[PDB]
Amino acid sequence: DDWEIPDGQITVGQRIGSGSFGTVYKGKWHGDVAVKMLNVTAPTPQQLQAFKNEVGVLRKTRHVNILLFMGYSTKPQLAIVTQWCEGSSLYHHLHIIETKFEMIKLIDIARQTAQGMDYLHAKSIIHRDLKSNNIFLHEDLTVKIGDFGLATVKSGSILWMAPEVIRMQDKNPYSFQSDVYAFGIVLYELMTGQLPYSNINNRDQIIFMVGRGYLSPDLSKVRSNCPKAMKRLMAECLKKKRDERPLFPQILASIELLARSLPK
Repeated sequence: DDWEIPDGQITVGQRIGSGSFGTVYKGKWHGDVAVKMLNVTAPTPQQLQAFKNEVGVLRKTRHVNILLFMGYSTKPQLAIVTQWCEGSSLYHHLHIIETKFEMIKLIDIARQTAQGMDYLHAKSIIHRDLKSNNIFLHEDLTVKIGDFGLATVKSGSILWMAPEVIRMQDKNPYSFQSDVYAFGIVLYELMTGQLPYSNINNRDQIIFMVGRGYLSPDLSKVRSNCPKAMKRLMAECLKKKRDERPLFPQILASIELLARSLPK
């Protein structure tokens, strides 16, 4: 009980990243940890909610494929301490340093990610921001899903937004199915090694057309050595029509049955 780190025990160092929901630092609390803070001297009303919420969602997670939550702090300043990922984002590997994993290390990263996402959904959580940027490859052999800022229990990163979400249909577009779509865009970059719509350089247009249904991820460019069972699954997770995407349990089983009869 109480994951409120006793006061004045955390110590932040280098500055990793940031955004609009706080800036991330690399601190130290019983070893290396990633500390997410809110420096604005006085926590505004709405912000104190971004906090209480996230922390509230994180503490419900205890799974090997979810970034381990260790504790939160308030006194010095609002902070969320999580383990320190010793590696890099699936993004960074694929699109910045262009790492070349075998088709086994890929079908695995897929398996693991879906393993954790299946977990979050059972606990009835919706991520709402799964990207190849929030998936870190810990120790270069462990998938850690992270960034639960927008997670719920029922951001110019539009490349992973299901169409029903971009089109901001009504007021509750998000759903397990929306997450299954973002999982779809990741299998995509795992299999193609590239981001979608790389040939279009206008956000408004991509956003528009993708929600309108005119534009869609080119499937004809998945590796030669990509199992047919997989390419077929990828397209199912990308279905333009929300209610036809499989849920994770199914996705998990597939990625697994298509994992045995590989071969070598």
